Order: sequence, then C-alpha cells, then structure tokens
Amino acid sequence: MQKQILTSQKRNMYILSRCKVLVKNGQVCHLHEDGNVYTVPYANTVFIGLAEGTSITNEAMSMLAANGVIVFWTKGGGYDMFAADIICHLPQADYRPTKYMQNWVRLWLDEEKKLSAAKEILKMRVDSLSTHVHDFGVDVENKRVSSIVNKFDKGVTQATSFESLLGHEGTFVKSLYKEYALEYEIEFKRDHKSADNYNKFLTLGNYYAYGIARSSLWALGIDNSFPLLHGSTRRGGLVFDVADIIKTSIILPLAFHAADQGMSNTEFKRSCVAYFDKNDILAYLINNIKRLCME
Amino acid sequence: MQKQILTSQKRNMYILSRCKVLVKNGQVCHLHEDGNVYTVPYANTVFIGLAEGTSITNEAMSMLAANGVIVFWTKGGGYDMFAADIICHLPQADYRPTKYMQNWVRLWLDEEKKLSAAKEILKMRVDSLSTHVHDFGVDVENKRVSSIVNKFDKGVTQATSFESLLGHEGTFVKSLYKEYALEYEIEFKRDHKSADNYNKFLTLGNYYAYGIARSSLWALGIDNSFPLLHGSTRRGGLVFDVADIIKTSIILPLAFHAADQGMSNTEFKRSCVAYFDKNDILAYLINNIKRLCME
Amino acid sequence: MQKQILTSQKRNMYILSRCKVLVKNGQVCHLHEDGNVYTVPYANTVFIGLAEGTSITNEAMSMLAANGVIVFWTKGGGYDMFAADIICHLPQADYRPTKYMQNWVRLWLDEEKKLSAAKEILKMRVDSLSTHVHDFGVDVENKRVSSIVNKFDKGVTQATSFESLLGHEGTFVKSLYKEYALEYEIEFKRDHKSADNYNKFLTLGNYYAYGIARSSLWALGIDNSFPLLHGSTRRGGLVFDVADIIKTSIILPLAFHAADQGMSNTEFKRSCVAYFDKNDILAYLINNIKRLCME
Amino acid sequence: MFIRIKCFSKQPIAKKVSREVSAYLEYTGNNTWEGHISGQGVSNLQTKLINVGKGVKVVCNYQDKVLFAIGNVAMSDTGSVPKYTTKKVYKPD
Amino acid sequence: MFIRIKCFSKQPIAKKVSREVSAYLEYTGNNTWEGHISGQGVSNLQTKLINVGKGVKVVCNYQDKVLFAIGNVAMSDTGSVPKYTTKKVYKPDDSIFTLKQGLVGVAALWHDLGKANSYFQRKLRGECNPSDPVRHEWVSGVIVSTFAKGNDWLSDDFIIPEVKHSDNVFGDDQVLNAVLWLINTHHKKGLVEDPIYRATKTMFTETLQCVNVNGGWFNYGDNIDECYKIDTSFITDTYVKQLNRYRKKLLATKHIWFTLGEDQKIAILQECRVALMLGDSNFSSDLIGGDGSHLYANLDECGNLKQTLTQHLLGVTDCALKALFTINHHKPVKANFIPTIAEKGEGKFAWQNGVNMVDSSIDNMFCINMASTGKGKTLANLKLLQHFGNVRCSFGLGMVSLTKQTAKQFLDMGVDYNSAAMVTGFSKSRFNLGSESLDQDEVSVEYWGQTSSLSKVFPNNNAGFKNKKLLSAPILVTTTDHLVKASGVKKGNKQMLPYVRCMHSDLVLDEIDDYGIEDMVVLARLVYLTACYGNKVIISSATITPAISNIFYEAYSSGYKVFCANKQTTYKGVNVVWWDEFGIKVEKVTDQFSNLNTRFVNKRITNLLESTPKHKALVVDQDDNMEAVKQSITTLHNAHNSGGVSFGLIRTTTIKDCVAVTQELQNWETDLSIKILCYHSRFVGDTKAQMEEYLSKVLNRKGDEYKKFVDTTTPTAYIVVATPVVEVGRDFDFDWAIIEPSSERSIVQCAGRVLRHRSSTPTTHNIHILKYPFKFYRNSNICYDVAGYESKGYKLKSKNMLDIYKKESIVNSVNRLQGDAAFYTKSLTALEHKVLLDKLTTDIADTNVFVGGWQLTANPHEYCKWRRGTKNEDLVLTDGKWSGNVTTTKPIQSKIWRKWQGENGSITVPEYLLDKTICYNDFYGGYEN
DNA sequence: ATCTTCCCTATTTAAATTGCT
DNA sequence: AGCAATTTAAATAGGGAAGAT
Ligand SMILES: [Mn+2]
Ligand SMILES: [Mn+2]
Repeated sequence: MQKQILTSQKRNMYILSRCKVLVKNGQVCHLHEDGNVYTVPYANTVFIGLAEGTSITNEAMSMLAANGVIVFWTKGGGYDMFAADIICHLPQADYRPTKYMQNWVRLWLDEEKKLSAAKEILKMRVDSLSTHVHDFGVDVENKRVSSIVNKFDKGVTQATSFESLLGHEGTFVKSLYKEYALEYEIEFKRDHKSADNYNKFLTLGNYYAYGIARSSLWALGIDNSFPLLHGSTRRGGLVFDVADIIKTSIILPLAFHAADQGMSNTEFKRSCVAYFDKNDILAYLINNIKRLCME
Repeated sequence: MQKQILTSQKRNMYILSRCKVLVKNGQVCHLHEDGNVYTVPYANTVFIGLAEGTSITNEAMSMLAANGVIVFWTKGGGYDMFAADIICHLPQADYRPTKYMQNWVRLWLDEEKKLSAAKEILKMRVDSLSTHVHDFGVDVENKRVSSIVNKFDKGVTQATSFESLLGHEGTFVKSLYKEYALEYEIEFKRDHKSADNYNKFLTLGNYYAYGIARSSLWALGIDNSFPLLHGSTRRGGLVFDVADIIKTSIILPLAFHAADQGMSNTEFKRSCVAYFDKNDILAYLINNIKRLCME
Repeated sequence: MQKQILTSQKRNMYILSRCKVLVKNGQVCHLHEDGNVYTVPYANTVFIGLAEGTSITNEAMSMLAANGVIVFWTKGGGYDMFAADIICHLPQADYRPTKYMQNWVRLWLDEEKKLSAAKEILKMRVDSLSTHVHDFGVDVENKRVSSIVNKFDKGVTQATSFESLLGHEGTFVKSLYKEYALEYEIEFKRDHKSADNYNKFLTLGNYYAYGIARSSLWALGIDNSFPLLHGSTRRGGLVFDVADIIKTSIILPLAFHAADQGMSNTEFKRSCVAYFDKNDILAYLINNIKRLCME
Repeated sequence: MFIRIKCFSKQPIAKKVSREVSAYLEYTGNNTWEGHISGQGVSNLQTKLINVGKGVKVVCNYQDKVLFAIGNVAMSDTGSVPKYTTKKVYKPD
Repeated sequence: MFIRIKCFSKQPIAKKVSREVSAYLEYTGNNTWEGHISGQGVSNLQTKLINVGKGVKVVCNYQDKVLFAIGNVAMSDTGSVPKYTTKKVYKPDDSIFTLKQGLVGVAALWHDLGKANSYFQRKLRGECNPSDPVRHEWVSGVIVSTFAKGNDWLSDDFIIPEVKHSDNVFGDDQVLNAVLWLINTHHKKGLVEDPIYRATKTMFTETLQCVNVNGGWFNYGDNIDECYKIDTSFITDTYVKQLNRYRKKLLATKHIWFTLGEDQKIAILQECRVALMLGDSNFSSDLIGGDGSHLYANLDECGNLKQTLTQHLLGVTDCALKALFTINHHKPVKANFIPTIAEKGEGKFAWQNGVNMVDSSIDNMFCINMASTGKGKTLANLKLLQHFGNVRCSFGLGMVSLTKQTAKQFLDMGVDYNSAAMVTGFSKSRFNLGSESLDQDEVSVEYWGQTSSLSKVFPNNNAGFKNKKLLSAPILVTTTDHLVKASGVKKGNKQMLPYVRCMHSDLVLDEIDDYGIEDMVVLARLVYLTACYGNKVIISSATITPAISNIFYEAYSSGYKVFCANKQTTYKGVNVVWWDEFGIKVEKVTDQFSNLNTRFVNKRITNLLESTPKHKALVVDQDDNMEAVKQSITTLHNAHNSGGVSFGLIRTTTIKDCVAVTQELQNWETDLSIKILCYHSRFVGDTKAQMEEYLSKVLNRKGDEYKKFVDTTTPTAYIVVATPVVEVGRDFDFDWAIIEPSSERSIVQCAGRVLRHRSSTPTTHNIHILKYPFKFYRNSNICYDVAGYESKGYKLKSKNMLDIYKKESIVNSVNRLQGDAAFYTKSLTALEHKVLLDKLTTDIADTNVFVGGWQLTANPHEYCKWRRGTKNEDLVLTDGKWSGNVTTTKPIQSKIWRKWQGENGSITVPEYLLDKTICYNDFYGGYEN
C-alpha cells in the first residue's frame, strides 16, 4: 500500500444497494442476483454505505478497514427522523493522529469554548455557501439569501446557549429549504419519509454528507461522541454537526437540481461525487476542522 | 465457531466464525459451516463479533443494533478487531459518551489524576503479573522476580513525574525480559527488527496484546488518543498503555515458551486466544479500566 | 444503410497524417508506419484529409464516397502567399438534389445577382461573428471589432464592383488577423510556409474549413467551379468563399487559442470537431446556403 | 449527442458487430467505442446492430444513463460492466 | 485528476494487475478502468503495477495525453489502441544496421582467436604469469591480419595460418581495418604516445595504421614464440557456418560502407564496439557449464576450466548480435506526463511559456538556455522536454548537492520515483536529523521505476541497484560522471552503460561553465554522441561564452549529421532553441550559427542593461590585499547593512589563502563586530555538511526566517571567507562581497551571490574587487592560474586589475556573453574568451572536441581526462582520531561565529601537501603550518 | 462460510495460410 | 489487396474439490 492515498485525496464514494459484498481474488466487489460482480476501488474509496438488501463478508471489511474506508448501514435508526443510530463502522485498527482529539476535548469540556466552537461551525455554514457556489440554482448573492445569511450571523453572534443555537438552525435550514422550494416552484415539506424526489434525493445526499463528515472526523481521530450541538432533535452526534455544514451549500442544491432536472438516483449519486471531488470537499472539511480544534 | 467472551459482568462478547448471519422468521440467526442454523438471544449479549469467514446482512445489522447488540468486525480469534462504532449510553434513546469515557477524559485533563492513574496502571500491571500465573514461565513468587516487583513498586510510588515513570517502566519491562532470558538460556535483547524466534514471537504477541487492549478500550467507549505513560503525539498510545499491563505478564511468558518449543505462528495465536478465553483477560482489562476511570 | 445520416448531421471529422488508408474486414481504417490500425467511422465521417506520406486505396475511397464522405489531399500549395491547389474527390455517384444548383446558376449567370449574393455573403461572415462567440480570445461586441465590422458593412453596402469587394476583403482580413494578434499579444503575419504555430494551425484550419465547405456544397450539389467571388488573388473556387465565411468566427480564434495553449495538433483537430459539432456549423452553413438559394 | 458503446461479446460476434459499430463511432480501444452521432445515427446503428445476428452483446451509454442494452446483458444495476460474472446468486425459498 | 487505464495484456497478467488497478479505479468493463484519483494515487498505482511482475501491458491516459505506458506497448502514435500488429511493416534498405550486424558478427567470431596460444592455456591452468606478454585481442588480430594477407578474407575457407609477431595489423582495406579495430579493442583501446602522430593523424585508416602493439598490448614480451604458436580446434560445424553466414552478410553490405563519411564510420564503429563488449561481458558473466575441452577461454570463481573457446566465440557472437538488435530497435520507456508542468508559468516563471513557441514534432533540438538564476531553469528544461511529448532525459549536473536540489524540485513539483532516478555514486553519509517524520525533504535512492528491456543484453542482468537506476531511468537526475564515460574509457566495459543510456535518452547539461576546460571538452563529446542518435541536448548556462555555445552547437551539428546520414535522410539542419528569461527563438540552423547566436546574445544584453544595476563593483587601489580586505569590509559595512547587520563574502582562491584572510581578520583590531566563518572544501564529512545546511538557512533572504538563525539584534558583521566552492551551486545571498580576482566568471558568479534573492538596487557599491590576487606575492610571473584560465601559454602582460579590468563596473553576464579575442594580454575577459576558443576549437586535434579518428584510439580518454585533478590522497578522520600526518590544532578563537565539530569523515589532501602535516582544525580545515 | 489455489473443461479468441477476385 | 473459408492454437472463463483461516 506504499504511502496510501491520503484520505482527503480519496475521490471514490459508494452506497451499494441490494448486493452481496465479498472478496474475489483480493477484490472488494459487490455481486448482484443477476450474476454481475462489480469491483470497488477500495484503496481510493471514501465510504461504502450499505442500503437495504445488502450483505458484506468479513474479508471485505478487513481490506476496506485496512485501506481506511468507513462502512455504514442506512437502516436501524436510519429512518432519519430520529436520526439516532445510523450503524457506522470505522477503521480504528489504524492508530489515528491524536492532537485533534486533544484540542477538541479541551474545547469540549470547557462549555464556553464549546459554545464558541459551535458558533464557528455555524458560521461554517455560510462560509460553505460562499465558497461552494452552484450555477444551476440559487445565486448566493441575491437579496433573500444575503438577508438570511446576515440575519443568521447577527443571531449567532448574540447567541447565549445551545437552545438559542438550536433555534437558529431551525431558521437557517428550514428557510433555505423553503427558499429553494419557492425558486424551484414546488410546495415542499422536508420529510425523510416522503416519496417525492425532492425528499428521496435529499435523504441520499444526507447519507452522502454523512459519509463525507464521518470520514473527515475519523481522519483526524475525532469521534462522534463529542458533538458541539446539544438539543432535543439533534440526536446523532458530531457527524451530523459536520454534515450540516454542507447541506444547503452542496447536498440541497444537488438534490433540488436533480429532482427538477429529472435525474435518476444513480446520476444524483454521481453528481455528488463530481461536486465532492471537483471542489475537494473532504479536504475542505478536514482542514476546516483543523481550524476548529487548532489550540 | 460460536465463542463466548465475558466482558463486564453479564453481557457477553459473542464471536462468530465461518457463519452467515441473517434474519430467519423475524429474528437474527446464522447458518454455520455444518449447515445448522443457530439463533442468538438478544438479552444476554451486547457485543457480537464477526470473525473470519463471516458475512452479515443489512436487516440483521439493523435488528441487532435495534436490540442493543452492537456489532464489530474482527480477525478470527476475537481479539484483533478492526471495525466498530462507538459505545453510547444507549444505542437508540440518546447519543452521549459513556460515563467511563467522560471520567477518563476528566482524569486525564487534571494533572494530578493523570499522575495518579499512571501510578495505578503500573500498580495493576504488577497485579496482573501475579494474578495470571503461568506454568512454563518463571515463578512470580521467586526472590529475583519479587525483588524486581518491589523495585518497581517503590519506584512508581516515590515518583512525581512521568519521565521517571517511563524510565522505571522500561527498567521493569526489560528486567522481566532479562529474567525470562535467564530462564531460557539465551542472550535476549529486545529489538523489533530481529528475525530470531524470541523477538519476532514477542512482537506478534505484542500485536495481539494491542488488539485485545484495543477491544477492551473500545468496549467501554474509551478513545485511542489519551495515553497515560506515552506522549501526546504517540498514535494510539492508550492501546499500548493498556496492553502494557498484559505484555509482561501474559504475552512475554507465552512468547518465550513458544520460541522455546519452536512451534509455528498460528498455534501461538491459538495459545494466546486460549489464554485470553480461559482466564478472561479481556474482562480483566475491562475491570481494570473501570477501576482506573471510576477512581 | 437505411437513412444515411443526413450530411448536415454527420459528425466525425479527420485529417489523416502519415498512414496508408485501407479497409480491413469491412471497415475503412488507416494504418500508420508502426503497425497501428485505427478505424474510420465512415458512416458518420464528414471528411477525411490526407497529409504527407498518406495513401488511400480504391475500395476505401468507394466506401467513403458511396456513404458520402468528401475526401481531399492537403498538400499542393506551392506559391508564397496562397493556399494554391487542394485536390478533392466529390462523391457524384449519389445523384444530387437539382434545383439548388439551378438557383445557384440563375444567380451566378446574372451579374447583378452575383453581386447581390456577394453582398449578403460578405455580411454573412459579420453575422457569423455575432452568432458564434467563443468563451476565449476576444469579445465580439467590443468597440474595435464593432467599429471595423461597421466600416466593413458600410463599405460593402456601397460597393459596386468585385475588385472593390476584393479590396474590402483584404482590409477585413488584415483587421481581424491583427486584432487577434493584439489580443494574444503576438506579431502576426499570415504565411502558409511558416514554422510559427499561429500559422500552421491556421493552415490546418484552412484544410478543416475546406473540407466543411465541400461537404456543405456537395450536400446541396453545388460545385466548387462556380466562384461568386473571383479575382487574381482570390482564385480557389466557391470553397474560398464558403470556407472563409467561418475563418474569423470559428477557425482563427480557435487557431490562436490552440497556438496560445500550445499542446499538439490533435487537440486542435478535436477542438475543430467539438465546435463544428456543438454549434452545428455544417448545418448552419447548409441552412444559410438554403436561405440563399430560394431568395 | 455523445454516446459510448461497450461490447461484452464472445465469438466473432465481437467482430462482425465491430464493423458496424466502427462505421458510426470512433474506436477508443479495448472493444470500446465512443463518439458523437445524431439520433437518426443511433437509429441506424440500432437497426444494423440488431439485424446482424444473434448473440450481440452491446451496451450504450448516453452521458451516464444507459441508452440501450442489446440482449439480456445484465450491464448496470448501479455500476456498469461486472467482472467476475457467475451463476448461483440468491437460491431462496 | 481524472485518468483512464486500458489493458493489453494476455495471460493472468490481465488478472493480477486487475486486482491492483481495481483497487484504485472503477471498472468500466472490457478490461478498461476509468476514474478520479490523486497524483500520489497515480504514484502508488505505478509502484504496485510495475512491481507485480513482467508482462504488464498498461496504458494510462490523463485527459487525452498518455500518462504512462507500461512495457514496450506501441499504444499511441496518433490514435490509441491498434488492432492486430503482426510483422513486416517497413523492411527498407537498412544498410547500416546490416553493416553493424556484419561487422559485429565477423569480429565477435574472431575476437578471442588469440586465447588459443599455449600461454593463455597455461594462464588459465595457472603455471605462468596471468599477465600475457601480448594480449589475446592483439593475437587474434594478428591471426585475422595474416589470414587476410594470405587468403581473401571475405570469401574463402577460414584455416588459421602460421602467425608471427606483428607490430601493426592495420592495412588499407577500410572494412578489414574496421574488423581489426573491433577485434583488438574489444577489451581496451590502443594508446598512441607519438607526438607527430597525435599532431597529424585525422582519418580512419590513416590514424589506425599508427595503432601498434606497443600501445598497451605488448606488456613485457619474453614468451612471444609461445604466444604465437596456435592450435586450430575451432573448425567445427556451427562455428564454421556461423562464420560463413556472417562473413557473407558483411560481404553483401560492405558496398554501403565506402559511401559513408568519416563521422559515420567513427560513430558506427563505436556502436559496434559497444555492442561487442555488451555481448562479450554478457556471455562472460553467466556460467554455461558445458564444454568440449582441449581449449578454454574464461575461468569461474573456483578457477576451474569452463567456457571452451568455440562455444565461447559462438555465445559472444549471438549475445552481441542480440545486444545490437535490442539497442538498435528499442522504443524506450519514457517518463510520466507530469500534469504540474504543462500549465502556464505565472509571474517570474512566465517566460517558461516559450515552449509554446517551439515545434512539438522536431526530431532534434539544441537548447541553449541562457536564463538567469532564480528563474527556474531546470523546470523550464523539463517543460521543453515535455513539450515534444513524454520525457526521456538524463539531467547531468555538477555536484551531488545540485543533483539533490534538482531532484527535490522534481519531487515537489510533479515527478515521482517511478519516472525519476537520482544517482550519486558515492553513498555519502549526510543524513537529515531533527525529525524523520516531519522532514518533507532529503530525496533518496529507491527508484521503484520500470526496468527496461536493455537489461537482458548487459552482463549478468545489468547489475544491482546502481546500473538498474542508470539504464532503466526515464529521467536520470545524475552526477555528470555517470554520463561522460559514454564517449569511451581506457580499460574495461564502463563505456557501455552510459553509452546505451545516452543512445535512447536526451541529455540536459546545466551550468556547463563551472566545469573545467577538458571537462567541457568531454561534455561536448557527450553532446556529439547524444546527437549521434537523434536525441536533444539542452544546455542551460546564463554566462555562456560564444565560444562554448558555438562548439556545443558544432558538436550537436556533427552528431545530427551522423544521425541524418545514418537513417539515409537529407540533413536540413539543427533546430536551435535560444532561450532566456526575456524570450525564446527557434531557428533551423545548418550554417551561420554565429550571427544568430550573437544577435540573441545582444538582445539578451539589451534586455539585461535597461534593468537596474544590481552589482556595482569597485576595484580597490590598495595594493596589499590584506588591508584592502580590511578597508573594504569597513566601507561596505558602513554603506551596505540592514540596520547595523551586514553579510560579507570574502571570495578568495585557495585554502591557505582563505586561512590567511581568516587569521588576519580574527587578529584585526576594529570597532566592528566581525564574526568569521571559513567556507572552503577541505573539511571532514560531518563538519562540511553542517556548514552547508547552516549557510543555506541563514543566507536565505526570500523571507525573514534568517533573523532567527543569527543574532540580528546586535549590529554584527557576519563574514564568510570562502574559496570557489561558494560561487558554484550555492543559493547564497550576501549583502556584499570582497573578491580576490582569479577569473571573470568568478566575478560574475560572486555577483550572483550578492542580492540573489532581494530586488533592492545598491546605491554606491556592493562588490570590492581586490587589486591583485595573493599569488602575485608568491609568483609575479603567473598569479591567476589557480581557479582561472590564465596559464603558461596565456599570460597577462600586466597583473594590475586597473589595467585588466574596469575600475567601476556593473558586473553582470554581459562581459562573458559578448566575447572578445583581441587584447587578451591586458584584460581578464578577453583572456577568458581567448582560452575558450583556443581549447574548445572546431578541430579534431587529440584533446579536442570534434575528435575523429582518435575515438578509435585510447587517446581522448588519456590526454583529455575528465575531472583531471592532482594525485589527491584521502586522510580519513576515524572517530576523532586522524589517520595520516594530520595533527589536530587549535584555531584562533577570536571571532569565530559558528564552529561545528567533526568526528568521522575524510579530508582530500593533494600529494604535494601530504609531505607536510595538513594540520586539520575544527574551524578551518587544511593549511601550511 | 469465505476465499483461495488448482485441476479439469471446453469454450472461446487470434493468428496463420491461401485461392479468389 | 481485401477477403473469404478453414484450420490451428493460445488463451479466457467457469465449476468442482480441497486446503487454509
Ligand atoms: Mn577477450
Ligand atoms: Mn570473449
């Protein structure tokens, strides 16, 4: 494996569905019931999600974890309404760098430093918006998005608690959900259990940003049991805290565009790889979480 | 095959080998090598392990995680785990780090509890030596070994700094190395690069010790970035610090016996996991970490 | 062959260099002087070209002609200023549509009608500029380009003789070539016997526009032997009017961009395919001669 | 319209379909063709790829969606082009 | 980065490469993979795709250019992926390849006929002196010459006649003479001591008739009669038919041999000799085992009798024939398409877009890269190589550390070790301390690379690590002495590896002015040999003298004439690419190179002169240079300092001069806070290396990181007294320099060590040139010969630098670029140019550059010695204890700023100074006390 | 069970030759 | 000169069995 592609420099990501994942001739490959064995670039894979009807052997996990691939399952607590337990195995056989845990927990225990870090990660939402622009959807520089970003920053500046924070999240996300919906001419209510494409593509992008966020966390050694946002509806830990940096900048525009431009699940999945490697979002989140812990 | 490991008091770390785990008639079972299905009771197990030759499916994964049975992927033997998720307080109701984890963090932070816990980990390492008495190895009650034990006890009790504890730990470890070299009629000097039987057998036994200490640290949710003796820049130093407890008590006599009789590596693996299963070495490490972190 | 792809929707486009063009096992291909046999898609080829060291056979030429692929030979220029003579095999075995040739003849024989067609075709290059705007190079709607095409349109409106058209043709070519030179910050002189990349990329685009123009003329049955613009300098046939309608709109900015970015000739071949395919320049030329013929 | 045609075929049914698919697209090597063509060109390529005989194993991709799949080629469920294809997969009740 | 990998492989080598290429890319079906990956992922995929075994058939495409091509896969000439490739493509009048085949086959069946004498038999059995009176190559040559004088040597039965001792075996027949020279020089070339012969002989046979037995073959000569009594047991079946078929091959092709030119004959016979040693060493390396007795050629490691002479001759023949075939019909393995090169240069690298003015389809190219330092010359050379396609080049550089610097630039910009091979053949013990994990430096010797197909024709599968890195490198960043042996050697088979290396690879020689005159002569010999096979020479020297640029062009033009008439192509001329940081110019030059080169030089001079003067030099009037150094240090500290802190460089000539300036400055009473360093070359491994790393990190002035490596708080004069080791290959930036004059290129180079990184113009004067060199007080007849081009044949009329240099002058490359032959006896610059045109001339002489006729002889490797130095014995420090007459001493401890201690290592002492104690010291290394 | 190695197993591609137009 | 028929043979794919973990 020589040096092994840095995990920020891995570009392939997969969520396999209705297959038996195994190893043939040393190959991570998923076999469907039609007799088709598709290989996976395991030394270049960021994550492999496993949907319903999936199965994986031991050796496939053995040479995915040796190559640093995070494997999660989309069922269990994967109904995304409670978002309690998306079953997500990490490769902890590799002994990770430690200093990001140290600076992360120094700021975690200190509640005032946790509050300030939460504000930085809430500002990372609008930072993501500005950095990652899309040319097939909402312009970030129009009056509504600039007004709501200004309102979000002036609310999160004067914030006092995590209950006040939970509320600012409600506003940003819900109103960005809505602002897209009115510009995409669709009455839209976010529902993880909804059948319309505007929600199934959104849940697929939720799993994709879950994988990117969890790979960015594990890269630095950061776990999930140390979240910055505490609330009643914020069950799920730090992986959703990192992942909702890039809902409204990446996952939500791609999902809305996909649904509006009638993409299929496969091409939305691919549009997600194209945006996650063209702008290098994994290295973005990894470097930005280094900025978050730092001292 | 089916293997039971007691870990804390009542929950059992099940290890499954050469079997296909799925859902039959609404509950999790597994077809084994002999073509006979075996079910699993949800009440008596929390950790379930997937050894070599083992595949699990998606709805089995989901129903296992919905019953509080949290799954990990391991190399065959049950003490070489490479893939898992993080223990919470409850798997479905909430997401909080375990009390053990938080206690460890707090103890590590304040300098006095970190020094006291470093002294305590070496106290229990001397306890481990006596507790796990071998047959082929040297007598722990022998006058030279007891003199080394009392020298280590005096040195740990009278020390006020970590580098003194590192020098004393190295003196104790290599003094036990010298004692076992005096037993087995050889000039033994500990180097990882040597290709002789004693050094490489001790190296792969140390890797087994790192694996079982990693399982013990994971099973209480203790993260791999808070070492007691080793430095903050040492990657996975807590695995090495916990494995130090059983490196000179269990791994060293088994490795020197293995190099004395000169048998091959797989049967040394089966001797190591037989000693782990017979005397509940993982349960000893689990109770050790509970007594360290609870204080 | 059912409905052979209408010539205007034929897409492939080559100039073959240092290879003998033959037929293997059914398909037309070209074999270079190292053993490499690359197939030609003759059913979708617009034209092929033959550079130095090329040699086509009989049944290959037949399979190109019966499918309707116009074939020329690039070399033959022997003067100091002019692309002298390009030898071009017309597929006349396909019997052509007739009344478009009758319309071209009824405008060619009447001198005032030829002058009127000369007028509209001189402003056709002006509207070509306006329609086909590249992303690189100059912007068409700047003050200098609009001033020179306005002076060109004002002068060609009041023109009454073909020698005045030739003079205004010369000032137009000098104006564009030099403005592109200014943009790309180079000194430019159009010599077909020059080693500078802005020149032989322009001769390669001369060959490309020649092939496009004979395919457009042959698609409506128009011969090269009816030049509506004629003179001492301008003696090439109708190909030197329907070929340089699209110099300063398509080829010359593409040639300057290819000589500015400076990779090999193959990126220029593929860029000519890409722009002649994306904007449908062949169908655009055919439809323009269509609205010429019936007016 | 930009398409890409891949061949799974054994026999010289990887050969006499190659004449027709190399009459309409450029050869990118390794029994894979890729290029630009019109929709009527797609129709002509379909008509003279199917009529050439039985056993044609052709998958076409327009952008990334599958244009057509000649035969019972499993081709794509999620990814395209399997590898170690086999028999025995599910065997249920 | 988006790549696409296609597989051409048979076997399950389409299967076990599929595991690795499916570990890194997605599978698009039909043995084609395609996907996104990082550049380090490309490096890992290369490393584990090549190491997996032999027969890997992999082509990678990045966008549309080919990234890499594993194996000799033809892949793409225009399109990619052919159909079936069978046989019989071209089949021309190959002529000269049939000529080389006939010569090599005829000579290789006759190369060891002279081991059949009884002296060689008792030498192998071991009852006499192992050194023969006459070498067996000369005895076989005597056999062939006697057979040719007796019978018609081309079409007759063989039969070995009664041969006697012949002083000369070379007659008039040009082809026979070629076969005789191949036979006699299959181990070593003949050496001609004769001064009149060395003065006059030029042609092929007319020089070869002067090659006698006394040129090395005739060792002692008392058993000559036993050395020429010979048995004739070679007359067997397969030997006689092999000799007959090769002799008739030569017979049929020798009609094109007389239509060759002198240059052709020399280069073709050099190729034949290289292939003959390749086959001879290849068959002598391996053990064949079987033997037919009664006659023997070689011995094993146990000394037993093996490799009987009939099958030895047959094995050497077929191995040399196969050597010739693979070296004459090779598509060599080239480097990866580096994606960090092909984009635009920005800012100060914006001149590197001059490659977009060069034709990408030229078969030959002679680059003269006259760009100044700090502009990225080597990156521009790699850009020029990659403009023509994939890269295959030998970056031959002076010094180990400059090769390390170019390797580090290649590593951090885009080149991995699958394409690059840094070769320094001494195994130095200079390691990086502090942090091994946090280094991100120290380019090392691994070369995952790709083993070329030429290794099978070398002896014992090339060698171990070093020759595999030599031959199989696509890009060979090497010290230059691994390439100058291509032109030929005295004794042994050390010519073949750099010969076959430079045959299929381009040559890139950077800063050729720092080499010696004979070093530059043999480097232009290497340029001629590289151009003999159509490869491209990139010369990168800013301070080029017209003479040098001209003779390198003439060497390339003679080589391209060899290559043009070798492939029966009409010679259109050489594509000369003049290049600097202000522009480029590509011209097809077959004649009038001088006016175009001087016009480019004048254009570069006018592009240098309207820029602000960065180095204003004043020649001091103070005669005594000790107190001139004192006054100049005081003046340039009082004028040029950064808030009281100034950096000075006292460039002197030799080592005892350096310690004299140091010991004067240490005992010099002044109010200035002088802090003295010694920076010469005589130092122990540890101490020397430590000085280097410190100086590189304190004289770096592109940032203010140095403020922390020196005490800049207190106003201090940081003075470095150095020899010419500072003016070559050092990225140093001093505030000012005081120069002891030795040569004008020393003045220009030490001007390049002042304000190298800054852009602030000096106000008054930043260089103070001494009035005299210090050898004036020791030798007033000649003083500039040490580290200069003054000599006994070129004497300055006056040694005063007011007479021979401008008193106030802006020192740049202009004086070296212009070129003046008149008034060389009273100006330094015209003295320099004179020597350069009077030694590197367009003649063949014997130590010259156009050498023809003498390549056949050992004369250009004996009288033109590469790195000709003094005897040089090495006193070695072993753990603090010196070996020879060293005697450690104590320095003056007055102003030493930094002194690093040393315990291991070695010092290089000339044999002249071995007589006395070198008196090694921790501060300054060697002196006379 | 999973996966690997190897032996059938013959099915499946590529080359080779050569009248025929 | 391209091709066709037709042989010839090298190699690719797959299934079963047995040995490892
Ligand atoms: Mn010999
Ligand atoms: Mn020999």
